[PDB]
Amino acid sequence: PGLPSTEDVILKTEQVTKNIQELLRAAQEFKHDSFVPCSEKIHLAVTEMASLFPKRPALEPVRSSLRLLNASAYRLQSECRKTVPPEPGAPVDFQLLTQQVIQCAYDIAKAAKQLVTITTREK
Amino acid sequence: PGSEFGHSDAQTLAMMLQEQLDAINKEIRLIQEE
Repeated sequence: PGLPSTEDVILKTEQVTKNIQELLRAAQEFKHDSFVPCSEKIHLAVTEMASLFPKRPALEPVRSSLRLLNASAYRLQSECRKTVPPEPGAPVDFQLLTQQVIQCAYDIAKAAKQLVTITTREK
Repeated sequence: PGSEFGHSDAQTLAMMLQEQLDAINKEIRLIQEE
């Protein structure tokens, strides 16, 4: 296993951005109930993109960008679980929540972009 | 490391996220033209 094709990276990146775009829409339209399923679709898209790369990447920038990608997806998943408290309707700071959620998506997109750039420059 | 955003509001964050997404689409477009 080596570096994936630019076409494959673009395909998985577009799935990530599409799902992030839907999350941003949910935040803006106050679909706070949609945060968990959105994050799951994002987390899945992230896993598939990460799987394009070797289990142990040789390139230092791939290692770094994958770390950011994976950590931010996990962080997002952690944040979105607050939209489904065990007691339905429990107090939640939706301003703080939305802020944290968008921060996570920002870094996911950031990492995804870096991976696109890395892949293209090696072709 | 992860990005530091301090106490940025959702409005500012949404803008920067959208800018990030726009940059990705623009880069992909540039790649598919060469």
